[PDB]
Amino acid sequence: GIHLFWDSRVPVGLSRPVSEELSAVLEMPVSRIDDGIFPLEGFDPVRNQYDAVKVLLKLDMFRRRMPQIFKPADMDLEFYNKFNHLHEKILLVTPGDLYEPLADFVFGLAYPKLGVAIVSPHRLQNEFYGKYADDSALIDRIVKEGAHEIGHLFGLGHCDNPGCIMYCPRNLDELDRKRKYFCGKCRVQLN
Ligand SMILES: [Fe+3]
Ligand SMILES: [Zn+2]
Repeated sequence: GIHLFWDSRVPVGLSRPVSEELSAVLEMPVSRIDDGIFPLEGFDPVRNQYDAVKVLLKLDMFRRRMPQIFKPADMDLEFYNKFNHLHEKILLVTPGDLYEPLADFVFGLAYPKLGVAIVSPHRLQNEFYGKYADDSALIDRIVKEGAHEIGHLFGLGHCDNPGCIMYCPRNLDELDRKRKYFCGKCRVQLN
């Protein structure tokens, strides 16, 4: 299953549309959790950013500890304990600004081996750039970078086609040029 864990500090009114467009572009059912925060880990005071690798490990631990949330009713509890990362993929939508060791920042990150991914609207929001709110733009961006990260969870790498969801954006302008679209090469792999 695919679970959108929407940190409620991100405007929860955007939750449902993001969930529905993620589901359409992935062509897969996506369940929405948007009634709670996910306190982040691995904060770096000099950077003023959070280590996304640590958050992702914490996310796996949370899933394993929370059968009552993520385990399908028809799934044995012991099977879930061993295999939750194969079956219940999670995308965390967090307000925190993210980095990884090799990068000044990231819009998101995936840990394919543990079936967990993360996207941060912190640099996707118009407001980060001193521009007025634009809910549709923010939905567009989260969907595109969210489907990207989730694609990784299914084994896809970065794509060369700049309009494809799997393309890796260097900046916000490149991200906005991506379309809600998996190219031919990527759809075959994703299937
Ligand atoms: Fe592609
Ligand atoms: Zn990527």
